[PDB]
Parts: sequence; structure tokens; C-alpha cells
Amino acid sequence: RERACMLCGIVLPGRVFMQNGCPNCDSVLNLRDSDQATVNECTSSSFEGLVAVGDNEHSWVAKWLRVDRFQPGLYAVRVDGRLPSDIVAALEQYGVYYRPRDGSVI
Amino acid sequence: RNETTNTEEEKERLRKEIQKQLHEKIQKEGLARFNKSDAQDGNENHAVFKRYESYVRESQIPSKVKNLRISIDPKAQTIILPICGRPVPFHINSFKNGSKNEEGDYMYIRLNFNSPGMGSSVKKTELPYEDGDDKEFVRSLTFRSTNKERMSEVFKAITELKKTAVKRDQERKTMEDVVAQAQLVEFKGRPKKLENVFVRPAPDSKRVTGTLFIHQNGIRYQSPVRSDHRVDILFSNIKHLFFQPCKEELMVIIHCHLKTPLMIGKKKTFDVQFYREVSDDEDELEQEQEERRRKALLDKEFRRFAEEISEASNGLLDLETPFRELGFTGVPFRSSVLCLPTRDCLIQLIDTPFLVVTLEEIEVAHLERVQFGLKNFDLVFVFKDFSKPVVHINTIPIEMLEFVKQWLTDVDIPYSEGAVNLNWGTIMKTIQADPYEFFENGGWSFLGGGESDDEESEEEESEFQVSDE
Amino acid sequence: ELLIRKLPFQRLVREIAQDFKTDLRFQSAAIGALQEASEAYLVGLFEDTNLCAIHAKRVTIMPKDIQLARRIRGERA
Amino acid sequence: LLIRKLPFQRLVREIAQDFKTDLRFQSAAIGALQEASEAYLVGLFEDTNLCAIHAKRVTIMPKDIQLARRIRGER
Amino acid sequence: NIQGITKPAIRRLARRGGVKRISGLIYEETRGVLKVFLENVIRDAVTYTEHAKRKTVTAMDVVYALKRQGRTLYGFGG
Amino acid sequence: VDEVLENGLEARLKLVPRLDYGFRPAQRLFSEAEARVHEPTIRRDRDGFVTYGGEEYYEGFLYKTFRLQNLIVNSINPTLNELSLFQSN
DNA sequence: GGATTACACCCAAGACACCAGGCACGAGACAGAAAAAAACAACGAAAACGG
DNA sequence: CCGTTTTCGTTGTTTTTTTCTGTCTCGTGCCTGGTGTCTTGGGTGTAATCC
Ligand SMILES: [Zn+2]
Repeated sequence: RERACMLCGIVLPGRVFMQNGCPNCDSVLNLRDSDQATVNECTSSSFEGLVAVGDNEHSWVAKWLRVDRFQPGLYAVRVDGRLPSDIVAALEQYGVYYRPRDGSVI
Repeated sequence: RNETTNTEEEKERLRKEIQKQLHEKIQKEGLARFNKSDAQDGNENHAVFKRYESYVRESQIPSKVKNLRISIDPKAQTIILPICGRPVPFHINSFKNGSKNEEGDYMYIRLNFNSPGMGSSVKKTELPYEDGDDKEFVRSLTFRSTNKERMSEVFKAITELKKTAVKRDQERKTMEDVVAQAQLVEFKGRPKKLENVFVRPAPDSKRVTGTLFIHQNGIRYQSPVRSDHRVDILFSNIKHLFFQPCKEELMVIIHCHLKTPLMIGKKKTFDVQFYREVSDDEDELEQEQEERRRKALLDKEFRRFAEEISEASNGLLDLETPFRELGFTGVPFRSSVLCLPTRDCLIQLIDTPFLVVTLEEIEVAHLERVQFGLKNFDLVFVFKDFSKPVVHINTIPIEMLEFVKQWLTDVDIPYSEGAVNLNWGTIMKTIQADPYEFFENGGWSFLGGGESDDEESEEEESEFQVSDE
Repeated sequence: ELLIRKLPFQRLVREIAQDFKTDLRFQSAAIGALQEASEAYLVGLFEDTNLCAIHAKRVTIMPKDIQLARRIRGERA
Repeated sequence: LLIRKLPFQRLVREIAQDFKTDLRFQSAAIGALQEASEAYLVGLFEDTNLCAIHAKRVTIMPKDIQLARRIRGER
Repeated sequence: NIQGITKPAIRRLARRGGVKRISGLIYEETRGVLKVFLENVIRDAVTYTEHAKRKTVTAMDVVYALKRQGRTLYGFGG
Repeated sequence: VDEVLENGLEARLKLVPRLDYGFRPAQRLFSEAEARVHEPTIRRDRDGFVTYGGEEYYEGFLYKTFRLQNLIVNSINPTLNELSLFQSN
């Protein structure tokens, strides 16, 4: 069982997301401090395009996927589902702009 | 607060004065009920022997007996035993228990018979033998046989015959004290009816919904699955009629407490209950509102039906409802339950076995375990009919003590309090033996002893309300 | 890990606190400590309730078991 | 007080004989010990009665005492 | 806001407490017990805060209020 | 498609029930009276929302979740009969 | 050609619970033995007070 | 720390009668047996993806 965090794009087991949270998005999502509904709304088990990144700084793919500022690991090209409107507003409060990785927005 | 505690305690002096007038009243009404002539005409009660017989003529003994072996006659409930070439019959009633032991090639079966001295569990009222100090008894007979299989079959058949005899005697007793009732007169028009009702006790081991009908001289419950599972209850035999709506319950109830017990299926009962069950963040709050609608619907319909029963009785039956606000928790049987006062009775109807205590039938209430800083107490009801067993309500929370004392006073029931659980099996048998001598020596009025009678105290220090240095 | 969702517990805490003084603020660590203490308390209570239920020779915990445990602890009079 | 005053005194001295040899006692020490002991035991019997009633019984048994001491937090 | 303590959360707390089967009224009973506990603790904390002449409830107030009840908590600055 | 699950693998759908009330029966709006007559064990949860035999019927229409692998979302051929039966309510 | 597999559903078992029967170990009853309890008088250790 | 007062703790003896006990029978409540019906498994069977 693995899920893809919608915001940063990382893919980790859903129980890992629940127990420890997203190592990158915890500064704005608080996924560990969030309930299962919020975990699902920010981490989706339905995705496509497993991506393994070794060096974020120099990988052109990471820049193209906007994951060059995140922890190396399992990432998904496309993630099913988008962030909820309330979470979108909460992130916009923090000044961070959310670009969907669902592919429907480009 | 001091003037309110003075006012409350003066109302408590009136509470005590009422309690004293109740003890004196019952003492006068026990001396008037029992005269010295009734004491002189003391009735000695003797154990009744149920007379039985195996055979009247030697011709009645079956021709199968010719084998010099153990022959069983189920029709006459008889175990013929070969004692020195004698066909001696032994009725299954005289037989007690049996033990089979295959020792070597012979099967040694010891058939025990009823013998006085801690024998059968049957009460003294009915003895399986006639009373007799000079009577000697056959306590056990041990037989042996080379044929193990047949001897095992004979033992099984004796055991089965005993089970069938005990079952028939229980069935008779569940119909014995039951008084032969009149026949229910069906209503010649369209009867008033309540559908989808469950009955307690159930007439069959299967729980089935039925329809309750109002007739000219009673009510009829009728199961749709079998016509033979009808329960007829005459209005003349109903003592109390209760209705209980779903105020906290998953169920709605119409309860009939009876004057004479009825035989429903295999069970003798004084109580017949008719019931139905409701059971099957804003969405969960709305689902509770939908359950509250379903409660109110069944409450309205069953209350209306219980009023229509009261109307059909021509004023023989009042419809009672429990005062939930006056309810207290206690253990009359094996579970903690909410005991609910009504107009005329103390009731519990949610769980079986049911409690129905008529307030007018109470002679005295005793509060057991009441003393210095106690966690809980017990309440004992003694009835005016001393033949009726006392009713215990256990673990009533001590927080409810002053409320229960007030409620007993408001109902004109005398009460007494004690630190120790007094035995009533003893108290009652002594009171039954001579009720007149009991009241002559002070009945329960002397036992009450409300007067504190404490003057020793603990001395006093030099009384000086003056500032020292 | 904490078994209650954070926002419901925060809303409950604020609802309760609003009955003693309006416009009160809570540090997030205060809510975290309250949640830890409340869950620890509830787990200990459920352990005592389970002990009572097993004592009565049953498997299902019931409200009377809770009331008995709280009475024996000395919490309800 | 339901226990007497001399068997209890002897019990207290016997128990005290382990912690320091030949210890004297005072006017209101044994009395206070007896009051505390009886109050404690009465409370324990209250809890035991509650448990026994919970089990649908009227007889108190040692497992009720054990459950009471477990819930109280007693070792 | 007391309906936010859902039935699954009470089930989870009972499972960590080792409870195998749960009645249907346990949820309301537990909500009442939790409300009483929280009421007492928050009342003590707010007393501490008012005494300190503050408008914010700190972690120290909660820790002292738990020490007041006898529920000493480690790991929050005590 | 009354509801689309955020997972995208399943979705709650509005359908015409196929029941016999006690080889498939023809589609027909769930009739509460016939269902009770043939099966008196109907459940009720809300007004207009009825659960019969473990199946949730809302105002005569079945509401059941179906997998994405259970649907054709393109080249859909509609019939007036079904359109009228769906839009009459 | 081949194979492992998803998916709905039926036939069935493990489990906590409810009801019934009966046998024995406990309560109730009675006559008897035991020593805790009550009451009495004597001696003085040590508790309460002072500088 | 040292000397004072005088309460109540320790010492022993006699008498009373409530409590402990030996003994019996009965019963009520502990334990074994029969049964409910729910939650869940293991399986068939229809149906399918994959290469
Ligand atoms: Zn992330």
C-alpha cells in the first residue's frame, strides 16, 4: 500500500504518511498532525508514473517536476485528485501557490 | 441557608411524626387483624404424599416379565426388578438416581431410591413417600448381567422414563395454581387491533410478531404463523395495566400484571408484556431526529391502544404510566435496573424477570446496610400477606437514601433502618407460626426504635469563649 | 500516535473554555498536552472497565461497568 | 472500634519488631492506627460489596478484593 | 463540538485499552466522562491564567493544573 | 453519476433497481409497498431514503457505488424510454 | 495457449450470548463448649509544662 | 537539657455470656447441557487481464 502526497508529489505508504507525515510538506500541510481525511486529501493512492530522483539539485527532471527542493525518493508524474478548496485557501494564506500535478491543469 | 435547613428539618420532623403514626397504626391494625382465638385454632401443616401405584392385579403385570430380568413398563412408569425370583415392581416416582459400572464381564448397575435425610431437591410440601418415623426404606439395589448392551439400553430407558415423569409433573405444576378461567368472548364486529407486537413470555421458543385484539371481556394475542399460539387475557384477571413510552428505551411496552397466574406455553406467569422495538456530524444528529420521530409514533399508537383497553374494561382497569423523574437504580434480581414508581406500584418492565410491587400490599419497608459513611444500601419490602416472600432491591446508591425515605413517607409506608442484612426467611417463619404473639410483643413498631437514646456523648472542654493572651 | 483528530479536539476545547472567559487563547502545546492527558486518562479508564467486564464473566463493556469503575476509583460519589 | 485493643496492640508490636528492636509506643499512636485500619478495611469492604453486587452475587469472594485493590492501584 | 469525538475514535481508544467488544451506549458515556474531565482541567488552567493576568493559556498552566489533580505529565517543560 | 469518489477508482451511481422481492429481473423503480408485502424486513434511515435488503434506494432510485472498471464514459447511447424514466422525478 | 487472478456469492463454522436442570455446599436451626469481653484494683513510665 | 506534675498505659484476676461449633436437613446458586444467530471464513463459480 503506497500513496502519493498531492502537494510535493512524493510517494510513500499511507500508514507512513499517517504515522510520520510528509517529510517535505509538513511545513505547510502538517500531514502527520492531520486526520485520515486530510491525509487522503493531500496523499492519494491513485497515481501514475513512479519517479526515483537521486540528486534534486542537478536533475533537470526534478526541476521540470518542481521537486528539486524536496527529499529524494519515490515520486509520481500524475496524481489522481486535487487539494480541497479549504486547504487551497489555507495554503494561499501561507503565501505558497499550489500547482496541481493532476495533469488536467497545465 | 440556616432558615432553609431549619424549615427542611421541620418538614423532616413531620416526616418522622408521620413515620411514628404509621408504625403505631400498623401495630393497632396487626392486633385487630389477629385475635387470641385464631392463635388457639393453630393449624398444623403436614407434608402431603402424592399416592401412586404400579399394578393393582398380577394380570396387569405384562407377560414380557417372564425372563428373570429387569423389565420396564413405560405405560405404568414401573421398573420390575428380579429379587430372588420375585417380580417386584418399583414406580419411577420411588426411584431416585442410577449409577452404571461395567466391572469385568458383569455390568453392576446400582438403582438408588428416595430415602429421608437430605435426599431429593423436592420441597417438604410434596414428599415422594408417606411420612413415617417407623418406616424403613429400600435405599439401593445393585444388579449384574453378562449382557452389557441390553443392560446399557435398560439404564437409558429408566433414565428417559424419569425425565418424562419429571417433565409431566413440571407441566402440571405450571398449570396447577393457575385458576380455570372463563372463555374469552369474541367481539361480533371489527375488533380494535395493534399489529407487529412481540409477547413476553413467548408461547414458543421462536420470537414471532403477532397482533393484539380487544374483545368484549378481554384481550387476545394471535400469532400469524400458528393459530394454536393464542394468548387470551380477561379484563377481570388484570390487576395492573402499564404503558411505557421510549423516553430513553429502544422499545415501547404495554404490560399486564395478573391477579391469577396464566400458563403461557410451558411457563406459569403473573406478567404478560406486549412490546415493539425502535432499533434497526449533522447527518448523525439528523438520524437521531428520525429515531425520535419513530419513538414518538410508536409511543402515541401504543398509548392510544392502552387507553382503548382501559375504555373497553368499563372502568375496571386504570392505565398507569411510570414517573421517570422519581426513578432510582437498584438490583432486585441479577442486573442493575432502573426501578420506576407509578401511581399504585413500584415497577421494572424493561428486563426479564419483571418487578411489580403493589404499594398497598406492603406492610413495612426495611433499609439494610444503612450506617456511617456507607457506599450503598439494600431495600426490603415485607407484604401484608406473610405467606408471600419478601422482595429485595439491592445496591440502591446511598445518594438516593433520603429520596427513598421521603417517597416511602409520601406513600404512607412505614420504614426502618439497620446496619445488618436481617434474615427474612427466619423472621417470616417465626411470624407465620404465631402472628398474634408477634404483634403482642411490639410487632415492628418496637423494632423501629426511632428514638436516638444517646446521652453519653463524649464529655466537654472548659466552656470559655474568651480571647486568651 | 494520537487517536483523536486535532481540529475536533481543538474545537471542543475552545467550546468548553468559552464558558469560563471569552477571548481566550491557547498555545498549540497546551492543546497537545491536553490531548495526551485526555487519551492517557481514557485508556486507563478503558483498562479498568475491561477488568470489570471480565470480572463479571463477560466480553462486552457496558455503561454500568464504567460507572462501577469510576465509583471504585473514587471519582463518582 | 470492632477489633479489640490488646490483640491489635500485640500485632502492632510484632510488626514493629522488624524495623527497630525494642521500640516504645505512645498514648494515641495505637488508637490512631486502629482507627485508620478499621476505616481502611470498611472502605475496602464497601468496594468489595460493590464488585460482588456487580457480579450479580451477594457473597464477597477473594477475587472481588483482588479486583478492588487492582482498581484502587494497590500493590 | 462534542460530536467531533466520533465512534471510531472511541473504538480506537478502547482497542488500545484491550477492549474486545463495545456496547452502544459506551460512546455517550465516554463523551460525558471526557467532558467532565476536560471541564475540571480547563477550569484549573484558566484559574492559573487569570491569576497570571494573561489572556493566553500556556502549556505551563496545563502542566500545573495536571500536577494539581495528580496527573503529572512529563515532556512539556515541567 | 450522482457521486464521483475522489479516489477515482469507484463512484456512486443512480440506477433503476432490478429486483423480484422474492437471468435478471427487468429494471423497475423500487416499490416500497410491494417490497414490504413480499419482504416485511425493510429498513428506514431518512425521509425518502430507504434501505431494502442491504441496498439503498433513494426516492425509488437505487444509489450504489460502482468501480471505474464498471463504466463506459464515452460513446454512450441514450434511449428516450430510460431518459423519461430517469427525468420523470 | 496458458496461466494466475478479480470479483459476487453460497454453504458453512467460531463465537458471545440466553435459557433450563439439578446436585451439593452453604445458610438456617438447635444444643453445647469456649475465651473474648467486661469489670475491678495497683503501680508507675512517660507525657505535658517550665526555665 | 533538667526538673517538675499526674494522666493513662501496663499488670494481673475474677466473672459473664455472646460467639464459636458440632450436627442435621433443606435449598438456591454454581456448573453442565442445549440452543440462538450473528460476523466472519473458505469455497464455488462466473468472469477476466496478461503475454
Ligand atoms: Zn508532500
